[PDB]
Parts: sequence; C-alpha cells; structure tokens
Amino acid sequence: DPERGSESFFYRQVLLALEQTDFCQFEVQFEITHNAIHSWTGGLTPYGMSTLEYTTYDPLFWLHHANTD
Amino acid sequence: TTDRIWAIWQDLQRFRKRPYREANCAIQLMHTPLQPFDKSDNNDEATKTHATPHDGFEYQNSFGYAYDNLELNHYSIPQLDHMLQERKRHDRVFAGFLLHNIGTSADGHVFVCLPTGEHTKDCSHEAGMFSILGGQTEMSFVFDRLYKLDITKALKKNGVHLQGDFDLEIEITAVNGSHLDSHVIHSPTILFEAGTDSAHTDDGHTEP
Repeated sequence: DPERGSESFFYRQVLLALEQTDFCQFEVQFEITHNAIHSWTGGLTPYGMSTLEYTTYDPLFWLHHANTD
Repeated sequence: TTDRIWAIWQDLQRFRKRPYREANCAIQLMHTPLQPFDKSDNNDEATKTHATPHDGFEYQNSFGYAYDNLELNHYSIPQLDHMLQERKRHDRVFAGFLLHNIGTSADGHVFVCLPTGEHTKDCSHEAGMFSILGGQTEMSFVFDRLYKLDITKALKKNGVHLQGDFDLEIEITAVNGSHLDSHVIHSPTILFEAGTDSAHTDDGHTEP
C-alpha cells in the first residue's frame, strides 16, 4: 500500500539497500528484501516459494531471481 | 485551517466516492444567499456571486485559492480513510447533546457518574468538554441533530458497560464564570453505536 504511490515497502526496502555504499551493508538489506517475495507468494502452502526446499521448483522463482540479480 | 479541514473532508468524500460538491441536506438553506456578502457593502464581486452556499463547495477556481497540502496530522487522505476504519472497529457509546445554544458563549463539562463507590471509581468528572461560541447579538439557532461525543474510553475506564445504569452530570459555565441553569437544557442522551456485526440475544431466539 502506497502513501506516495511509489512509496511501497518493496520499493522502500530496496531503496535502503541501494543507498548503501558498502557491498556488505548493501547485501544484508538486499537479501532480506529478496525474502519477502518468497514468503508472500508461497504463503502457507507447503510446496511453494515460502520454503527453502521447494522454492526452486516454482518457475516464478527464476523471474524473481532474475529481478533480484 | 478550519476551512482547510473542510476541504480535507471534501476530498475524503470523493475517496468514499461520495459527491464532493454535493450536499443533500439543508437544501433550503444552501440556496439562500449569504449576507452580507449579498449586499453592495461587499465590494468583492466574487463573494457576491459566491453568496449561495451551494456554489461555495468548490473553492477551487471559484475562489482560486488552494492549500499546500490537504492532510490531517500528516496523514494522507487514503491514510485517514484507513485510520477512520480502525476507529469503527470497536463498539462505541456516545452522549448526544441537543444544543439550543442561546446566550453568551459558554463552556460545558460533563461526566457520567456511577451509582456506587466502593471498588468502582467515583465520578470521573471528565467525560469531555465542548464549548459554544455565542453572543447576545447572535440570531437564535438550534441544531437539527444531536452533537455526539465519544464517551466510550471513559466509560470503559470506569469499567462500566453500555448497559450499566449511570447518570450524566453536566455543568455549564459562562466565560464570565457565572453558572448557568442546567435545568432548562435538556438532558443528553446516550447512544450506543456498533458496526454491522451486532450481538445476538441471550433471551429469545432470533432465528427460526
């Protein structure tokens, strides 16, 4: 939900990551943000993205990682 | 600022998708011209055209004055809407006041006293207060509807439920500090407001 409209959590979380000069500082923010998509998509279901084991199986996984990359 | 808030309400209204510049209440009054704006004493031509309150709604382009931001307490309009809903979540009990404001301005204080002491708090004496602005000059006016104030927090604090028998005590004081006879003023009513989900009854049976 946007206040600004651009002001979204994904946007904000990533934005913070982008601000960081240091690679390491960037990575942590970046990785955590990354995780959000897995959780929301997979949700409760056992077979989906929410699980470390299963996530690779969903084809969405690649689209997401492509974005993350 | 007050005008800005009115504008704020107006924009919120559109969010609700209610018509922004439409009032379907007090139709008679809206059309009426608003003096002295009507008269020649008022040089301002724009205001004279603007005299009917109906036209007043669209400040924009009519008046040609805008506000830098329309937000309340740094809350976006959509933010306010969400905020409003949350308030709606809990049941609420209100006290209604029939304001036949007459005379000079006065402040009124009221709280709901409970019939027992003991364990239970004594009269909180602070339901809330509202003031009314007025003067001898003012033309008589009476509100068409009640003025609602949300008692709920205080009542819960005292631990009373809506059902609990309680009295409301009101004190009216003039700016002067002279006490005003409360007897003339009608007693306030207590309204209980709930959302769609209402409670089912213990006694009796609603469903067939």
